[PDB]
Amino acid sequence: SGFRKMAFPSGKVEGCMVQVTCGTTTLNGLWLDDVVYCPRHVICTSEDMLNPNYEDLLIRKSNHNFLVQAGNVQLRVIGHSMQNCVLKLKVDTANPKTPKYKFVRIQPGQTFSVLACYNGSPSGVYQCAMRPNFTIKGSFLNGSCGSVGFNIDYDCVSFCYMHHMELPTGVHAGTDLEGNFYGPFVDRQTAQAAGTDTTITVNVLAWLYAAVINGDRWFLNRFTTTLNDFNLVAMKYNYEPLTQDHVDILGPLSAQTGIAVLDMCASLKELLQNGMNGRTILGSALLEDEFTPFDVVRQCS
Amino acid sequence: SGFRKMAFPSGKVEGCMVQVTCGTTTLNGLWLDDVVYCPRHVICTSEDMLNPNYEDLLIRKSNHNFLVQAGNVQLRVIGHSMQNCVLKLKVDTANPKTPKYKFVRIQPGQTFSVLACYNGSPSGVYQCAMRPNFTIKGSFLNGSCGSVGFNIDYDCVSFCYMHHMELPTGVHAGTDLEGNFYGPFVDRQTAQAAGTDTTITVNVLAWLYAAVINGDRWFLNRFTTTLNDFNLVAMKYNYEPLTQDHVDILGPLSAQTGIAVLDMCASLKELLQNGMNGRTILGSALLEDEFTPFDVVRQCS
Ligand SMILES: [Au+]
Ligand SMILES: [Au+]
Ligand SMILES: [Au+]
Ligand SMILES: [Au+]
Repeated sequence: SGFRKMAFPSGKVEGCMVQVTCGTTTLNGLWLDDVVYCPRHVICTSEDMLNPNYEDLLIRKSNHNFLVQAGNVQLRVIGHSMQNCVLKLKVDTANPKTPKYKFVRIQPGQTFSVLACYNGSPSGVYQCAMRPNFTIKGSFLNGSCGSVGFNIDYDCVSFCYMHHMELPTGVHAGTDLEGNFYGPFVDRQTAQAAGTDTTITVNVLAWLYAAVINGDRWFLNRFTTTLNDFNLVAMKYNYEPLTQDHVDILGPLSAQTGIAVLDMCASLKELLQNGMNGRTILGSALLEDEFTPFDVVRQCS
Repeated sequence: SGFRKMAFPSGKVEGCMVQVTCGTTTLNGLWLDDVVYCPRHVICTSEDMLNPNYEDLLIRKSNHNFLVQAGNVQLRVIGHSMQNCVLKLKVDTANPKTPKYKFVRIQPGQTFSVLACYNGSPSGVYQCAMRPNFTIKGSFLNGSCGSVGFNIDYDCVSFCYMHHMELPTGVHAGTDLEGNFYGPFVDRQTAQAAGTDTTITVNVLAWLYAAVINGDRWFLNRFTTTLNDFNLVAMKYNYEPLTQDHVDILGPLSAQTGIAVLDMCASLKELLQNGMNGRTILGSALLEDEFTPFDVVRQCS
């Protein structure tokens, strides 16, 4: 038993982490097959980030202006293009540690594991979720740009995130592996702000379902509610409207615990309305919303 | 910026995770050089765990009774011995993915990263700390025995934990890599109980120091205190007595933030005496004690 914030094993991705330098800037790259992926703001200076015309800056860059390093082996670049907000550096030698992988754009509320990197070397790994306002609450210091977020489906590595920005509000923003930012963020140093961060309601319910299987049951009450009436309370506390799809995904958890998803929403309703009285659930004194319904069945099975 | 519960990259240890089967029981092993390490309760049945005479059970086991598997390559065992509560299975072929490593017995309060494993395959990775009562609060389902806890010092892998037991109270107990249990626990299914779990006071202070560098400062007050007077309050709330050594280890954090460690203990004193008023610190609604003073400088640098 036991329940803990878990991240996928990062070994498959450590073999793809290289260091990319362009002029004076250094960041991390992702080395799959004979291409290296990295944020396109590597071709920028600190003054450039004020307002960078990225195409004009790329006019000045040649193939030898990109120093890709994989430890003590230097990669030779033989082609470079700009796909949205990433740079596709084509190299002459394919990565021998390339795993089975796809490029996936995850949905809001979904989770992924992040491998924090600096100068192409892995530093740590932690679990992260895409907030409804398309930001993430991570750990990213200077030089962490190019670090990736991924999911591991048995053999496949579903890359979904690449770090680009830290907003002046403390949170982080980034793109998928095709270069498209998550949310209305640009790779430019300006005054950007994410929306009102809401809570992934379907994720809170799955976390409460994990608490029942572990022994934490004090929050179980004797009430029920309706999907509409629970959405009125959810909307009041800045929670995501719970849909019928969310109800179905919680099906296996509802069947295994014997607690209907509407009874669980009634217990969550009272937690939102009465707080926690100073108690904890699964070692947390607040409601955790960074475990998907699949994350709970992954650890409980 | 940002602060998150981080674990070391697990790739170096995934290359050492094999599957060990003895008769009907299956668990995980650790493959370094030409030896495989695993819990000695692999030679036990479910009835045996009631009260197992381990030496007598090992009399009946031969070298071929140990099936070590590393994916689709079977390892040939040519020697087996019992070191305390682990089994040293000597194999004829050395692990090519062996990293630089030592066997370390960590102190109470220290942290390490755990790679959860089942049938020799890695499942996830999470950060864990050795509680003062020598238990850990982890995620361990059936078949997770043999999973390891480790620290990565640049190149070296400091293995420190191997999982053995889940106590009837929900927590987990295990041994170092030399076979000695952490705490007064035996590898037998009986009524074992850890002591009164206290809080790693030096770790809470380092976490509060990390909060200052990130923007969370509301808990900063205008008080100071003495080491003795703070220990009276700490002892009341089941906290670890803070020593002068703890004060020195917090030195770099105290100097970088400009806040003396006794002023920080005064702020922590009021949090223990006034609670949190419903606020949070670094996204947590309670006091986190599973970040060492070195874990904070590791992420902030
Ligand atoms: Au960066
Ligand atoms: Au695939
Ligand atoms: Au086990
Ligand atoms: Au070493």
